[PDB]
Amino acid sequence: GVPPTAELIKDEAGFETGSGEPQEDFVADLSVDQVKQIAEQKHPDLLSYDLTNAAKEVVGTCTSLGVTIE
Amino acid sequence: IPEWKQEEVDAIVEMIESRNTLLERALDD
RNA sequence: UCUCGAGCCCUAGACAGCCGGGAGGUGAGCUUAGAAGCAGCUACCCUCUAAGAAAAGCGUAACAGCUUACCGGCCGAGGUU
Repeated sequence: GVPPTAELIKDEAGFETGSGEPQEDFVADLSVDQVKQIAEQKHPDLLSYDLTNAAKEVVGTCTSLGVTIE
Repeated sequence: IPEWKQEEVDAIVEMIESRNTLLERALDD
C-alpha cells in the first residue's frame, strides 16, 4: 500500500538518484528523527513489532545508497 | 555434542521457564 | 571385486529418499523505455524466525513458473571423504 522505502528516502534526503557506489559515495544524510518518521509510514509493510526494528529495515537501504545518518 | 544444540536447549528451557528432540530435551529439564 | 589404513559426521538422529516450509522491507541501488535473484555495474545490508541468498541452476520479451540453498517432519544405523 504505502509507497516504497527507496522513494520515501529520496524525498527527505533532498536528492533523486543514489550513488554509483553505496556507502562508498555518500549522496545524502538522515537524522534519526527523520528515520523515525519513515518507519511510521511503513508500519504495515514491515513485520517488526517495535518501531526500533522497523528502523533497522528502513535504515537498511540508506547506507547502501550513500544515505548517511546523524 | 555441537555447541548450538547445547545453546538451543538452554534458550528453550528459558522460554518454558518464563527439533522435537531438543524440545523433549528442554522439557526433561 | 577382495583386503589394510587415515580424517570428519552420527540415536541431542548422521547419509539418501519422501512430505511440509522456503517468508517481509523490496520489483535492492545503478543502468535503462524496461530489467523485478538470475544483461551489465556496485553493494550484498535487517525484520520475523525453526528456517529462508541483495539468490546456485533452468526458465521469461520483461513477469510468471520450477527447483538449490537454508529449517522442520517421517524414517532409523551406520554414513562420508
